Amino acid sequence: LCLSQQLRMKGDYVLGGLFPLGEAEEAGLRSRTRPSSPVCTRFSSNGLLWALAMKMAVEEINNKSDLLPGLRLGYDLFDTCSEPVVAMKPSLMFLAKAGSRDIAAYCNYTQYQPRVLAVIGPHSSELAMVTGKFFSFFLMPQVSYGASMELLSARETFPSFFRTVPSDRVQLTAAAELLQEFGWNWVAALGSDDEYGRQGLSIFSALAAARGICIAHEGLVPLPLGKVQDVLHQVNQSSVQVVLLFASVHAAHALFNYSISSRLSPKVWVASEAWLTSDLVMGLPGMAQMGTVLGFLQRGAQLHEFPQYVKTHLALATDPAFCSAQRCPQCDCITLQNVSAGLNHHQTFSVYAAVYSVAQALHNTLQCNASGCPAQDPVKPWQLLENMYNLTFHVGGLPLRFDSSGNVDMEYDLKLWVWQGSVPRLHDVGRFNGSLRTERLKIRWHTSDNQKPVSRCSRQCQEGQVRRVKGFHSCCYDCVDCEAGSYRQNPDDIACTFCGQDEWSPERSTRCFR
Amino acid sequence: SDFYLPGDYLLGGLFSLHANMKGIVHLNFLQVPMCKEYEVKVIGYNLMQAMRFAVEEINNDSSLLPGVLLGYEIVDVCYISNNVQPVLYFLAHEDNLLPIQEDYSNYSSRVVAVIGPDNSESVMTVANFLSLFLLPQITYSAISDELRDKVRFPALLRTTPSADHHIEAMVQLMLHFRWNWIIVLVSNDTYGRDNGQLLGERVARRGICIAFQETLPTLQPNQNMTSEERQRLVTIVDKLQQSTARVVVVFSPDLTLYHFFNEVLRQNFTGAVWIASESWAIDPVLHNLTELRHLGTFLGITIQSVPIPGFSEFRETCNQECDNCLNATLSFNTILRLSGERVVYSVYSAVYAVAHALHSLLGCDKSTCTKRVVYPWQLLEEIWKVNFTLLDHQIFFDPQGDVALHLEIVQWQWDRSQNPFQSVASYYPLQRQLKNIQDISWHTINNTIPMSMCSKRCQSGQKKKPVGIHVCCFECIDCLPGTFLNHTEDEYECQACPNNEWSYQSETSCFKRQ
Ligand SMILES: COC(=O)[C@H](Cc1ccccc1)NC(=O)[C@H](CC(=O)O)NCCCc1ccc(OC)c(O)c1
Repeated sequence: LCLSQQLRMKGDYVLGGLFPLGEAEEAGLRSRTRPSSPVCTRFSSNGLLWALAMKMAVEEINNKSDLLPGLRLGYDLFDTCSEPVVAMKPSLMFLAKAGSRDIAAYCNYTQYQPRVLAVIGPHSSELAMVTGKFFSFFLMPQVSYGASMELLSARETFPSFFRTVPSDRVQLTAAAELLQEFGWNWVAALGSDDEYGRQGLSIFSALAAARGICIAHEGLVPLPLGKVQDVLHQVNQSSVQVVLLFASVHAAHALFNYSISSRLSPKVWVASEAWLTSDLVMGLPGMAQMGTVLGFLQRGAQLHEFPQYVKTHLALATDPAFCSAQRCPQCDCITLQNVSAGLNHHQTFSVYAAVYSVAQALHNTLQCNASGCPAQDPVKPWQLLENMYNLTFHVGGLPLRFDSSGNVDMEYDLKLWVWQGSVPRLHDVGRFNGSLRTERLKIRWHTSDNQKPVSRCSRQCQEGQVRRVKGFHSCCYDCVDCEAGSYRQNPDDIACTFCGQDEWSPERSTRCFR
Repeated sequence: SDFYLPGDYLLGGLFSLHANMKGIVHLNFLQVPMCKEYEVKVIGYNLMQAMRFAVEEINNDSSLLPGVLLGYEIVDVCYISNNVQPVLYFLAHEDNLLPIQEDYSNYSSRVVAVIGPDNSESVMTVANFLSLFLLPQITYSAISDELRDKVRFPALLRTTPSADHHIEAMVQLMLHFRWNWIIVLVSNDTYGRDNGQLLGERVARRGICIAFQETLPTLQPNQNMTSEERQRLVTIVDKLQQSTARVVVVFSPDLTLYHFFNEVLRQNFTGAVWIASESWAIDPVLHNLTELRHLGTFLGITIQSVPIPGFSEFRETCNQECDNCLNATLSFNTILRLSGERVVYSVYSAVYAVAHALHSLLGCDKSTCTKRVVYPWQLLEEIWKVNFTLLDHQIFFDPQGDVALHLEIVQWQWDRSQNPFQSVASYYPLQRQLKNIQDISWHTINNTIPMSMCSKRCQSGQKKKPVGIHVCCFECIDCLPGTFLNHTEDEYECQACPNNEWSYQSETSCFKRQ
């Protein structure tokens, strides 16, 4: 094929783009001794599918007369290779002077102009923050199709970051809503020992405290086994039936490999998107024995025409005349059979939406009349950024909206792994949009009687009962009965006071009698 | 001018002369952030003067770099703000333009090495860029452990022990005095969260219990306190006042603590042991609040004092200026005189390390150096290999890029006639041991060691029963007749006497009687 050569085309305004087109080989994790970029020869299909989605979006934005009338919109895509070292070089290249290959260190920029209008940002959170420092210092719009990391919401440190996917807080608030609505006020929480899970645990702990949900136990599991044994042992010791597992895919696979080694006890697992959708964990045998698995996945429209688009272009990308029209190696050797599995990928929409949003934001910034834009000097990024904070844009339908936090208002579906045979069937059992609507009669539990499994504690007690706290935040009590032959002298205290030799009382009594 | 000195090879110097925890990170009206309006900090100017003194020595001493002028250019980096532009200014090719290339092996940067920022966040942000060019970076005061991953930060080295050793010093100090029940305060920023998590892990592993963890508001001394912040501080200090714990470990920037200690003074509080982390352990400004004498005793963790000769008298393009710095330092000069150079040694050793590495790279004899173009990656390559004695100490770089220097535990003193930060113990990171604890003075009535512990040690014949979540809390209960506490095997339960023997209450023995 001649396909790498298509990762660039000219336009009056240029969009930069970052994707994980390639990846390092394990022996390719070389200790650099001369300052040059790692050559990521190894291919990866997800990035190419996302890049094709961007090409399709830009093609549509050019075709429609209703947007940017009279202007041609171009793109310029680079590989990230999922590492800061590789990602930072094209990050610098984007902000180079228009018509030049240099980045300038001036102390004021009032009439500086970089070669790209805005950047479709990287997928992973680490790259998102690393490049966010740079892009938000210059006040250049960055719009990410991934990077759910909640830390990016901070406008004190990431003024120009936007994303077309919900952040972690929406999913975790949905999980808290699930626990609250089902009445499971007593739970345990686990996370992966990476910034993702370690931030998720903080968010969820604060949310649980705010809503009166009590956390029995907290822990983190390593990424690639003593701590795994400790974590599952403590979970079993905690006397809990509901466990949240906000873990990356490999950490979940490690924990569930340990569970495969011995299923010490079954429990209701509240999953997360990454685990809830990743094959290598879903393939583990007999997982129905673990107890039911629940979790929220965000729902958006498919790109219906995308598979035909990829078919068409991979057919076209070898015509001997069309080739006349190497930032990715091995991109030119690909065949549709290795690409097919990802044509239905849900995240492509988030790429598409991002492009449209930027286009819409430009259309508003130019104040284009639908018959043609007015004459102006080039729009600078910081002009576009000011308009973009309050932006409503259609994406084929389903109009979305950015707000001050940089997130989009989007809704979630509650998915249940209804186990049949060796296969978990993903079953919808409710929706969340800021309030939770549950179709409770449809879920069948792992417990034989199919009644709701119970995970709760008391926070109230007849006054004749002890008040020894329990739980990680001391949000539960034991209610143990005050002894006969004693009286409950202090409300809400621990102790009880005993009576005379001829003095008798019932249990839970506040008094004694002759 | 003060901030620039020409030479044949130039060092980039980054210090935080002005700081504000709420500073703006992005451009203001497309001019680079200007720090002159933030609060000036004395100790940062002291460290900058330390760098200038080191280069003065190296230029005077013909034994080390004969005929080679060593120059410097210094730029103010103000906490987070102004992170990016100084890096580009260091990397630009003398007309403030930096060309983008696929290879930088032959690129002559404006500086050959960077004496890096004092803040962990700034260190990581700058390292993200300097990793591309492999431009050697040495940081003198950034302690966060994240910096040990040389696959992540290949270009970065340090001249101060990592956070692990600080936490170890604190833990061993607390163990030596057999404290068991401690309070932790953090400043609601990443430094506090990092060190709090690390301390939690170490303490939990070592049998001490954190009774209490709490977050301070990010107040500022120049700014008027709001009612809500006042209520928050009142809540915090009330929590401390009513609790039994009296060891208080504080992780905070010094700016944040002024209002906190003023509020503590309003509360008529007394009797605590303040374990001060490095970020404030040696602050001259806080020390001059002489009323603090009534809040207990102040012990801080710091790097070992080494008396620099001659430096005491030496102390007598945007963002390269500070007007108030000298006026501020002039007042504190006496207090600074008594306080032996501590972090100044980190700066001094960093500059000397670069000097020796360059001397070796040129293959220079102590008669002449064959001058040649130096590319930063070669200087990094040589920096990794140095080993030399400096002022009765010795510096060489570990595999993790750290340098071994003695840590020191210091008590604040207010006599003003001698050293205000008395040495009381020293921690050797190579041996991982706290050593040679000297005569601390206490607020107690007859200098008997104070303590805070959850539960007093039980009498003989009394078994333990855990009170709650913390292992450190236990009730004492006497063994029943016919049972005894085999303390050699268990502490939480009493074993029955042989079938021919019996025991009293609260007894470890058994005897042959009915
Ligand atoms: C995010 O951390 C922090 O904000 C704090 C406090 C801080 C705020 C603003 C500017 C500097 C420091 N950092 C530290 O204490 C770092 C550890 C790390 O940052 O890894 N050790 C510095 C010890 C010598 C020191 C040098 C400069 C000083 O003022 C200009 C100063 O007071 C103390």
